[PDB]
Amino acid sequence: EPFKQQKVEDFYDIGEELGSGQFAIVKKCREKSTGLEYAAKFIKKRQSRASRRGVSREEIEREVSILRQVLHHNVITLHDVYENRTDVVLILELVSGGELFDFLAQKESLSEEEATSFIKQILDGVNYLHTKKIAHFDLKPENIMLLDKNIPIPHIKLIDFGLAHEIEDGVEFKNIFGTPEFVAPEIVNYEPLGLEADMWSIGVITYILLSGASPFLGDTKQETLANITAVSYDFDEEFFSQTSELAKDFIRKLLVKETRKRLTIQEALRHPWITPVDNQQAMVRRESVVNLENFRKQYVRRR
Amino acid sequence: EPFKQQKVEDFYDIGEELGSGQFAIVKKCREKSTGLEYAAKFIKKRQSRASRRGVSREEIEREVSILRQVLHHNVITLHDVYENRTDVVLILELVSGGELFDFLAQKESLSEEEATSFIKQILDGVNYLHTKKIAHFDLKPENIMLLDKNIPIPHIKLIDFGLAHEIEDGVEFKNIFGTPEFVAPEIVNYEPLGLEADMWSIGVITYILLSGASPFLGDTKQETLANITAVSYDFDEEFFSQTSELAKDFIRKLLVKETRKRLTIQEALRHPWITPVDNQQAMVRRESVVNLENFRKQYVRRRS
Repeated sequence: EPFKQQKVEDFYDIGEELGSGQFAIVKKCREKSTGLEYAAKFIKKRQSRASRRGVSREEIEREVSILRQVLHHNVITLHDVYENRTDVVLILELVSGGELFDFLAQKESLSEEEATSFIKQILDGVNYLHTKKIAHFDLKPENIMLLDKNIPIPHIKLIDFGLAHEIEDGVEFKNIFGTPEFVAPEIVNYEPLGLEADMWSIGVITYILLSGASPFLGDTKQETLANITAVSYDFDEEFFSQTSELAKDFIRKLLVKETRKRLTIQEALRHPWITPVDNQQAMVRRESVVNLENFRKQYVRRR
Repeated sequence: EPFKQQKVEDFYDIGEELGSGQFAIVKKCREKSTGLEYAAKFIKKRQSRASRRGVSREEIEREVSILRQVLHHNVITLHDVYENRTDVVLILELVSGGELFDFLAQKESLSEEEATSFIKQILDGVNYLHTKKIAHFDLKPENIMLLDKNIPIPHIKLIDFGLAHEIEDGVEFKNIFGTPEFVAPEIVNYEPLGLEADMWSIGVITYILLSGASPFLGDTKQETLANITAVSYDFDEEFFSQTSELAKDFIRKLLVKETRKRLTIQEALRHPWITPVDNQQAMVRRESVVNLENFRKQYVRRRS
């Protein structure tokens, strides 16, 4: 249901480089007819199967197909799609506010109430996807972006659907991918996959946001994978001394091997840490603080 | 048992770039004291754990540790190891004859006998490693190099020990890594690992050498992995019509899920396709022919 076969330079003014990854190169641009600004993600095509360099026809078509389905305020949106010999270039919504974790590291101070405000935006985006039977499959702090950095409470935008995949019911889908720090046990063990995996990733992102520490990350990839498979973590009191039991329960109910016993997105929204029932839960959440001292320490180390 | 802490440029004249990967950049260089030529692999260090960019202290130390054990004509050899704020640089034997598969694609013609000549060199290298309880863990056509391209029968050198690991006996090793096209089922399934894995790789490498095709490679990674785990392949007669049964038996005994029932390096070397026992096995091997037609076709598609 296809791609524009024109030259993207005819219709857009490409300029500054925004941030290249391993397979794509993102650049700011400007539609000519309107003057509006977008991002332009130049994905590099593959050549024949098993060129290490590039991305396959099938997997670009998949990402573009999912992007078209996806209309939500907490999820990036696709404007147009061109292609040529070398690249397929996507004209995406310009999200120029930086990472979430970046903005949070700037923070003078940050309570668990303020923290859940950002978590909730994420849960809303992920709820929209999961309602449309889509699994992002690459939930991590790099892919959690801000539209405008200079707002009191900025607007989260989930990005990068390179690993996303529609889930059907009778159909199985097994594959190994992602960043080891943030993958569920079913990825590592090459077990059937679904929407559940995103809920694991959320439990991890939460853990790092509050404490600055990461639950399963070892010295080496080897260890990391052994930790995930064994579900070996703990709330080390050095970082989690100012963290609520509500917050810890949320994380603990997400970081669960059995996919069926793990929280759904609908259950995570209804969890009391995200949606307090009484006043005393609301106040515990207001008086609990994110560990920004240790969160800055670890976020600096990622550069 | 450490790294030189001096500036590598003081002692070596670095020059032309030779072939950067993702974590390392390799450059031709020249020892100043001797005038001799080496390859200098500049490995980029990590910063703190999970920087996607870099290589960890522990994993550089392991590569260097395995490199210092490794003395064989069919295996690259480590000369020196400097380091600095940014990189650990290894001074490795210069291997400048290109990949094996590249040389073979230049071939006028190539019989199974001539092919096993190169396969033997590979098995000899691998045997040496496996005798020293080392697993390469990254056997593939890119890491099978030639020393001098312009010789009738060139000299194979296994390279890149970035994934290599010493296998003990009681000790278990489980990890996920490598190139999907060439990993054994135990990698994919996160099952305990050892020397066997390399042998599966050799089976895949042989398969491609002979036919130009690849046994498990699918359209997407998803399919490739399913194919490995299911051990789903076949000898499509379009590519294997001029391939001997001996050749097909060797491959078939290596591409086996069960690690115990798979061929060991010693069993591979003794296999009749490698080591005939009568004259008629020898003749079948001379008269059977590598499919350079299809081999070139695919090897071209892997380019730039």
